[PDB]
Amino acid sequence: GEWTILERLLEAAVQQHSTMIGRILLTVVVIFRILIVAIVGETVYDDEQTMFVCNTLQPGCNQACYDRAFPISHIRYWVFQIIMVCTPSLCFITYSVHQSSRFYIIQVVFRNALEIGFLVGQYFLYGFSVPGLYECNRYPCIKEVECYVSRPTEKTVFLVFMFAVSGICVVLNLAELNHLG
Amino acid sequence: GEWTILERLLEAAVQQHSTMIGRILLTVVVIFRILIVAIVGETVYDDEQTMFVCNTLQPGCNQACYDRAFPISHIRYWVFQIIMVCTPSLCFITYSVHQSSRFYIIQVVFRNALEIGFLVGQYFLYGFSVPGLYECNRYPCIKEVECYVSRPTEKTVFLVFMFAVSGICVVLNLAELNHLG
Amino acid sequence: GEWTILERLLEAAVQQHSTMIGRILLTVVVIFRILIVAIVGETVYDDEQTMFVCNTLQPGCNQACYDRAFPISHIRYWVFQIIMVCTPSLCFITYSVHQSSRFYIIQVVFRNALEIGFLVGQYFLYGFSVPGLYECNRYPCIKEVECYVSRPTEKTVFLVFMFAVSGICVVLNLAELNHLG
Amino acid sequence: GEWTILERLLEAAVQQHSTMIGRILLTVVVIFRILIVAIVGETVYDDEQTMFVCNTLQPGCNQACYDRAFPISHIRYWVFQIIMVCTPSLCFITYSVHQSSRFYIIQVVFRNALEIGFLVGQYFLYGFSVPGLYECNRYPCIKEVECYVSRPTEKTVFLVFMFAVSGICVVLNLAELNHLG
Amino acid sequence: GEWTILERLLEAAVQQHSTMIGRILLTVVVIFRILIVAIVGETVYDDEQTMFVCNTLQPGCNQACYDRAFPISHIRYWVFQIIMVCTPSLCFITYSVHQSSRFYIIQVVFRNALEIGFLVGQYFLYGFSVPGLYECNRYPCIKEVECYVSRPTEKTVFLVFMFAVSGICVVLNLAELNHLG
Amino acid sequence: GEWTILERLLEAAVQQHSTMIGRILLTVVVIFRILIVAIVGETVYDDEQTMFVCNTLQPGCNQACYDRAFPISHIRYWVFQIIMVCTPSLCFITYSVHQSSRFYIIQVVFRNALEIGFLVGQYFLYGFSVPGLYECNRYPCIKEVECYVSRPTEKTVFLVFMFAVSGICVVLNLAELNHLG
Amino acid sequence: GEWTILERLLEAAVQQHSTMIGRILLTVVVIFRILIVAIVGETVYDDEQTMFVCNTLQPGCNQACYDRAFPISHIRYWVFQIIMVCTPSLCFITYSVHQSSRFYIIQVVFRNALEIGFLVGQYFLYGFSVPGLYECNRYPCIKEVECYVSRPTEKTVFLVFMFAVSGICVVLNLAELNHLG
Amino acid sequence: GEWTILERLLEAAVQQHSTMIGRILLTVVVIFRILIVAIVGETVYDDEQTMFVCNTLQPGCNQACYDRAFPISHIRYWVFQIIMVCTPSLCFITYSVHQSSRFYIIQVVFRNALEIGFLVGQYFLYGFSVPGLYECNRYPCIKEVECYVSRPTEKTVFLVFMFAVSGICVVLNLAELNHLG
Amino acid sequence: GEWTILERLLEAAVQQHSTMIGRILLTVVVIFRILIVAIVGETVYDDEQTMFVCNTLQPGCNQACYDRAFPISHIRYWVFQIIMVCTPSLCFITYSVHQSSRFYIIQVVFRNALEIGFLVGQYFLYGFSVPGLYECNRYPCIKEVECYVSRPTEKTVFLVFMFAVSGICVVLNLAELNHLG
Amino acid sequence: GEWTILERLLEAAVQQHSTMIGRILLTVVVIFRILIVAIVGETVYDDEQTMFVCNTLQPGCNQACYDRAFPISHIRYWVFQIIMVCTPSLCFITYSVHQSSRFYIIQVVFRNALEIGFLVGQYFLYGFSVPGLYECNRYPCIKEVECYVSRPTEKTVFLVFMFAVSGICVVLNLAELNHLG
Amino acid sequence: GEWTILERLLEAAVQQHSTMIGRILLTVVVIFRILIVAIVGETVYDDEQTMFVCNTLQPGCNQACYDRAFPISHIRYWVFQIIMVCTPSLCFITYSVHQSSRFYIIQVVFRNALEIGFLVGQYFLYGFSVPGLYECNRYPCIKEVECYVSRPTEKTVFLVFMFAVSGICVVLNLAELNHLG
Repeated sequence: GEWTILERLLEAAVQQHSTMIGRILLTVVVIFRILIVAIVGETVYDDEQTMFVCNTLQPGCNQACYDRAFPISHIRYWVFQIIMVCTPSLCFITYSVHQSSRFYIIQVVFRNALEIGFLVGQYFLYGFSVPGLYECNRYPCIKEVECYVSRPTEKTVFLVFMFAVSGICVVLNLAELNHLG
Repeated sequence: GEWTILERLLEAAVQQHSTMIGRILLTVVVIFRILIVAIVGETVYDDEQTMFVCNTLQPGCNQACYDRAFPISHIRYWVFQIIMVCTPSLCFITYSVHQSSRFYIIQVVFRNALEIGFLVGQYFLYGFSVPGLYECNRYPCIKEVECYVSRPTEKTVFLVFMFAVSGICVVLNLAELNHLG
Repeated sequence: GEWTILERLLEAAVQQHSTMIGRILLTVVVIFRILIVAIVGETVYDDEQTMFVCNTLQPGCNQACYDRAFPISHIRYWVFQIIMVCTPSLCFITYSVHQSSRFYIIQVVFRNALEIGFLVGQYFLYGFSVPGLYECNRYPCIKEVECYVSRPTEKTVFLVFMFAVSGICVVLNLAELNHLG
Repeated sequence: GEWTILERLLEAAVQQHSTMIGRILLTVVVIFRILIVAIVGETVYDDEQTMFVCNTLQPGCNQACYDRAFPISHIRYWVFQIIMVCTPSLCFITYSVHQSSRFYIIQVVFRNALEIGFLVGQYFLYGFSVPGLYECNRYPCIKEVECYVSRPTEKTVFLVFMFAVSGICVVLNLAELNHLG
Repeated sequence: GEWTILERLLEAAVQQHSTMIGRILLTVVVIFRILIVAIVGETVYDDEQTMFVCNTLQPGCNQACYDRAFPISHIRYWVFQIIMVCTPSLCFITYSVHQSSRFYIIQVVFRNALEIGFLVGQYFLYGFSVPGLYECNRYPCIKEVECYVSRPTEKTVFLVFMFAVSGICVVLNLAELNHLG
Repeated sequence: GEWTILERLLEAAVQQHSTMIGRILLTVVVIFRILIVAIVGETVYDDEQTMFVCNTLQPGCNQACYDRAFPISHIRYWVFQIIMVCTPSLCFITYSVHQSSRFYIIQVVFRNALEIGFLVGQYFLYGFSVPGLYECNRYPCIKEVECYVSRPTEKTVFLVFMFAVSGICVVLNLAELNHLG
Repeated sequence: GEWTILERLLEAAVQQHSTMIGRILLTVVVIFRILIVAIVGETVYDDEQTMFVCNTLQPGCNQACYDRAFPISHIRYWVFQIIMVCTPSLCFITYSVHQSSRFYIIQVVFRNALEIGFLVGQYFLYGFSVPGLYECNRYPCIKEVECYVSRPTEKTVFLVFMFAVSGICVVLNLAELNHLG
Repeated sequence: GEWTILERLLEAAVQQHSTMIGRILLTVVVIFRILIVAIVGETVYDDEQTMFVCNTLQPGCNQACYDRAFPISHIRYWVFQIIMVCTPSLCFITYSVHQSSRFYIIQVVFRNALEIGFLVGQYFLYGFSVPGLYECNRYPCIKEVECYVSRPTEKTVFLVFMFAVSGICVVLNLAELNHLG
Repeated sequence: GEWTILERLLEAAVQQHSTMIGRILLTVVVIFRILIVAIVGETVYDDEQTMFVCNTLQPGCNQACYDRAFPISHIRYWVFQIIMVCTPSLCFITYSVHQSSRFYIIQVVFRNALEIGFLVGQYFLYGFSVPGLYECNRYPCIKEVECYVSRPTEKTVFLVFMFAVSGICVVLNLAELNHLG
Repeated sequence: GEWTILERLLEAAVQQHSTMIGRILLTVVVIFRILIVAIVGETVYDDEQTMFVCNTLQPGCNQACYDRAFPISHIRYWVFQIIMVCTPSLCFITYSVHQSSRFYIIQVVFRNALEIGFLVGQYFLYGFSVPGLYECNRYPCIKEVECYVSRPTEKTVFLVFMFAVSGICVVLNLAELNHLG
Repeated sequence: GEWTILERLLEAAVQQHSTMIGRILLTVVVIFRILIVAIVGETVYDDEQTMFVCNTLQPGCNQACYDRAFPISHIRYWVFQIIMVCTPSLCFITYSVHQSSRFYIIQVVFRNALEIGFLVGQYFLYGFSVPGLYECNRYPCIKEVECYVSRPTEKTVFLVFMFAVSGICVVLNLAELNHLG
């Protein structure tokens, strides 16, 4: 979508005083999250429902089994996570005009809570792999039927990579949280 | 669409004197509404009519039942709401060149009325969930037929999130309205 | 399309002296016409001919009945109207370099004539609603056949909204015309 | 396509001394040609071959009859004409750095020749209307078959409008040519 | 694609001292190559494989005969040629920071070699016309089958135009090469 | 995708002191990798799964055999490689604000390791050619079936070109590594 | 069907005393009616509903329009007529065992009434020709549609032939009725 | 089927002494029942399930609604009735070899009971007409659907004719029953 | 059909006194006409309309062009001819019971007239060959279309054979007519 | 099939001395078994596999589930039973020519054993009803699928009727077996 | 077809005096030709054109290639041969009534000529095998295409068997011809 609005909002939010860990965390967020989702990830999840098939003759069973197997797309969860993680750093724009280190501590606390919450939610929603087969027993499908997934190896690679990057950002958040004391 | 024109119009409209509540409300509007609709929401409602199916052989029944089940798309209602809510803040551009706190009070009154109107209209148009089945008895369909919806869980998540954000902005509007007295 | 070229052309054309009514009219044109057509209206008329169906087996009858029912799309009529209405305000760029209130009066007269002409043409071309059924008796169709329309409720809402906005701009044009005398 | 490169090239080419007729001609070219082709015309010719059908069972006859009926699309002829017409005004950029009214006369002569050539070529290639039926007797089609066209009324409106605008620019070119003597 | 990055790279590479022939060559390259490929040529080759058909029932024969008839698309060959031709002029950016007429001679020699190489390669790859029929005897097709091409007249016009423009740039390159001696 | 964000990030990262080999390497990376992937390569891999066919009647065998034959698309591997290779040069932005030749040596070591790793991984993932046939024995396919690939000659040309460019950048990296000693 | 049962029933019913006209009538009935219907007519009306088509997409309209156009098949009307006409001659078997010229007169009266009734009914049911087109406005068909008939020339020949034979048998019946007085 | 076996069985069963009413009843049974069912009725009910259609996409709903609308075919009910009615007259063959008017009375009583039972059962199973539409709400059909019948006018004619013939045979049976006393 | 009824009718009609030519003619009629039509010819014309195809998409054009190309099937014309030719020999059954050489002369005259009439009608209806292509310009077909015939070589062989046999029977009829004088 | 050969074989086998029970049993066998199977039952089981459908996309699953649900057709089991039951009565033809009450006792014993064996086998093979749904888990079907049966009510009526008739013949066989002692 | 008419004609033609070789030849003709063609051969050639397929998309190419590969069906050639071979033995019926060993010699000469002619014609028409593939280059087929045959092994067995039987009958005919001298 419109990633340049977020770019220009983030350029005015990086004028805040930050520590070494905070700048390393912003570098990891800018490179390993925004550039990869905004360039590479969009096209992978383009034909997810078009190339999703089930072995049946029942109308409406493809929609039911696709919605049951993929309640939320990976790419939209990652975009929402990117937006939510950068919110505490975007509240500096609002806070600066109010004055024209307590805020920094509050930002660190909120950022750690968001990073851990999203990492745990990513583990519970998806897991670690995307298999190539699905078993569906949802109405209007008759008993259990079998369905086939589009590009499962290339979505397992994104899941593993994203989980690794989120774990890195969680470690840096806890490092800075310990640094403040 | 062309969100950068709205961005440049909003950059020239935030030069007005504002209170703390007004800046918190603008931050919530910029982050939780514009960035999410302009980046995430567009692709969700892309194959809404393509992946909408009904169990019939009657030509024209898909068009009738899709138009009866989704009179207006969620994404267009939200974009229209975003445009209408920011209108009182966009009338500052016109008002400033006229002079080259009564206006602020009028803006607050109009903004509260718009936020409450859109929140109530969102409740009456859609509700709180998007089910995965629809029952249709509209011409040219013969008696009642059953139709299936595309991505219902992922549209229920957007409805609930948008309702929560609109309720937050309504609370901030009433807070500032009480603040003025 | 390329709406930023029109934005940059309109930024250099709003440097002209204007009255209160002229600035209110420019605000209505910028917000209620350009931002809505350039963001919301494009996707509504995307599958107009793809999701247009007729109850027949005759090749070429869909093309004939779609062209007979929708001679010109609504969105292109509105874009052309937007371009034509802003032409008198775009002739200021050409007129300013010539000198390096008669022009203002001529602009007001032409703008009123264009606004009234387009409003009447919109009434005669389309009407007030888009029905969900069409009756077609055009070659190569055999006698009369029935055809079904895509998203009729959501195109009736745009027609009614656009007619209301055009009536507002006509009232403001006649207000300024009376103001000059 | 990339219309902003042409916009930035044309901003550096309008720094040349020009007469009243030359500025009126540039205004007509900028508004009635570039803004309409770059915004409105692209989507009209999008499903020209997808929604082109013939009444036959012969493979390859649709491709043959579409290529015989529309050798070159209208939109590409107009874009090429726009590029070629503005070339003499784009040679000022090259000529200015050479010096760091003979050129103006040469430009006027070439511009008149190009405008008349393109107007006559548009008359011979297309005509004045786009009919809704076509008769085809090209291999691999068996004898003569009948084919149906997509959006013929809306392409007749563009042809008539473009011919009117090109005639206006030809009249202004001959006016300036007579003015120089 | 992203033609504005190439535009901004070329704006910083035209600050080099150049002769009259070198500026005429840059004008021909900018207008007759970049503006035409980046605006007009992209849509012509959009449905090249979708609207390519063969008269057979064998699965996989369309892919084999399309790959045998069009090993590389015209538009990608032209884009690669545009990028490669402008490389010697893009090495000025790297060379200028090194110093903070031998280079000019080396650039002219390399540019002439590239222009002649691409012109000869275009002659050997494609020829002068795109016919509307193809004869294919490639596996998995059974013996020889016949295939039909999409928009052959409109691709013959581009081939002839591009060959003419490349011949013009070759003549200007040899003119400057003779000028240096 | 959004290549202009990477362009603006790379403009602020080329302000570092560099040697002759480092500037030649940056020129090769900017021209032969970024401009080609961001302009030419995107459209080649657009219909890779749509135009992938197998000779069977089994539902779900196309998805299984496409995922087994192309675990990761070439274009996404190249984009990821481009992002990862430029990371050491993007850590200069973070390092510069820390101070407001050891870093240069560390950057060279990491850049050499990344270039060699990606070149070897490209050899093991893909090879040197893309054949036009595939043999598949993956569930749900019955025993072994044969599948056909889309545009194999035009993807072999990209593989060979990309391998040549990566070998050039590896040679320049080892040249600079030897230069430092 | 089982025509040999009727043959053996008719062999035992021709043992009655008869006049010259009665034997000529039995010869015409045996040859021109039974042998033609039982050998030639069965295959003509075999694909009457299979090869009956209408120009519509409405399910169930073929059944409605075939039943409206051909309420009773010609061949079954003729077989029923053959059975009914020979009934008075088959009542001799029952009457002969009762005795083990009044009956003959009663038979002649009944046979004349049956022959005239069937000839008039054949005129009112069918007419004189079977056209090749039909116009249908029966539910579930939408307004009027057009339908096409199978073998109309070959069913017109049977209608004309059967009407001629029935008129011959009516003339012979009235000849014998006058003969008795 | 094999009607000649029944013919030869009935030839050996008509050697019994009979009254006038019994011979008139045998004549009505032989002519109006056996000859019509064995010649005319077989082909009418040939495509009853092939030309039975319902307006749905559900597999198995045609079988369910055809079995619910026509539990037993008319032609098989009539053949079974013909076989059962002639059984008392076929018990004479068995009774005659036993001896090598009490039996006649028992036969008359049983024949009257069978004729009345079959006439009442025909009224309760079918009725008096075969409509051209059916409403079905049987599993697996979703709610109620509408189905269309093949040749309804020509099956109404057979029902009415068969009911008239059965009423005639019932009147003759009661006449003979009264005759015996 | 029921050829055994005609066999048993012909066994009782060959008891008439006949000459040598009359017995040779009856032998040719029995062998070369009845045995070939009743055994071989029925299956040839079984899929005449099922395997008749035309190159069009127009509903109802197959029925129109089949009825125009084959107004009456060959096999039914031959069966009717066989029945009509043997009628004078079947009038002996009726004439013999009347008496319980003038008749023979009348029979010969009528038989000669029938044989010559049918031979000439066969020449005018069909000709001498059945081609494999047909050109049709009958409604609802659009202009002229081309249609393909089923088993044309095997129907040309029957036409030539039947014409030869009919010419033989005509020569024998004229031989006997001359013999009588 | 050829039921007249069995009729003529049974006419020469009923010349044996028999008791009252044996003649009643032969009457029940001739009427309630042979006439019903040879006339009525053949057409019921004609489209058993054509109108058998399953809800799947797997090739070969219809054949597997039809063979699993109906291992042997009812009509062929009944025909085989009819042939086997009448064998002891057909051994009289062979035994009579050998001589040109011990045999009668042996025949009764064998006939009782066959009747009881077939009745028990009919109970174990089929049961008492034919349901309208079937559940299938046979290869190549994926897990369990559901299949639909053709004419289940009309096959339940035949099963119940045949079981009743076979029970009657078993009672008569045991009556005669007790009679002999 | 009607083989019983030929049976009854042959029963009245075997009353002629014959030698040992003539009776052995009649036994071979009756058993190895008539019983096999009239029982076994009819069903083999039932789906010859239905199960004949070609690898093309051209309408009408199946009819052309089937008629070119099988100009006359095997079964009809054999039936015609059977009828023609038995003609000399059927002329005895006509010759016997003329008298109420010269004829026998003439019959033997004609029978030998017919047997040898048909055997040679069978060799030239068909050959010795029926292959499973066919190569067709007949209009409307494009160049050469490949077609597949139904039941080729089972038609090769009939060809070889029929050729062996015809050779046996030719040897017996020459044996009797030599016997007469």
